[PDB]
Amino acid sequence: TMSEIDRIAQNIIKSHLETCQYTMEELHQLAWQTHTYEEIKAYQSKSREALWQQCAIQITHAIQYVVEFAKRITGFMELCQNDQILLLKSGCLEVVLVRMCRAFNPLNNTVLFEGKYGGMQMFKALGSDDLVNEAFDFAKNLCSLQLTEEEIALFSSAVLISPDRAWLLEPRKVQKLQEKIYFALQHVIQKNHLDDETLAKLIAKIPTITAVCNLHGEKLQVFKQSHPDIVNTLFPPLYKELFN
Amino acid sequence: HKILHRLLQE
Ligand SMILES: CC1=C(/C=C/C(C)=C/C=C/C(C)=C/C(=O)O)C(C)(C)CCC1
Repeated sequence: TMSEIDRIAQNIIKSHLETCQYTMEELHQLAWQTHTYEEIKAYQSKSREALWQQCAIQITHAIQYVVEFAKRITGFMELCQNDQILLLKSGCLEVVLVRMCRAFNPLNNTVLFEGKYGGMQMFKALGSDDLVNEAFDFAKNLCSLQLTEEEIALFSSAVLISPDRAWLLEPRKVQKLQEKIYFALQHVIQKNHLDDETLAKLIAKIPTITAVCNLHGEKLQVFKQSHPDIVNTLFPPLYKELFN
Repeated sequence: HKILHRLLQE
């Protein structure tokens, strides 16, 4: 029933419009804003703990918006609460990564961080260039597809509503909603990207999105070894809860 | 997941 597909699509697009940390309008105005050399130096001078704490806050900030995104999606809130929790815990960062592509400049490889765009050298103090490089390469590759806001909305929702997450009690229900989302997205893609493979190319990036996020979890686990106190007493409570 | 649980119901 196209009627249902359309309503589901509109609801997700509406939710996305109302729940990104940065609206398209704000992004357009923040377009030409890269950190100054002094600001970049400042970032590189921060301790590893200090920068990690800053990164943890920014990520948590973005994750909180993904939670709002999910709550405004009718089909999501119809899933039993247990699965809602599982989808969010396993997919919040993946959605943030997809959304991050909206705030990534593929010409000079810079990402919006704390109000301005900065290259990967901005994260030097993390001592995790492999993680950063992987995050940037994905963003750069997703940006090459030139997705519209509607496509990003629908795709980010498909990433979130994944019937493959382990421990789901009612996977089939998640699968059913995700199929309606993918079918909606496939049609939207026709409006833009003439000559595609686009949906298939997007779907093929799913495992990559997950690899970047697992790498994040790994880098974090080691950080917890070196600085346990900073994690349990300084990082945002939600960040600790989701990745510990 | 006390926190995530709280946010979902806020
Ligand atoms: C801290 C940090 C990173 C940046 C995350 C960003 C920049 C998220 C942006 C989210 C947005 C911009 C959300 C929204 O609009 O909803 C990446 C993964 C590069 C590397 C490791 C540490």
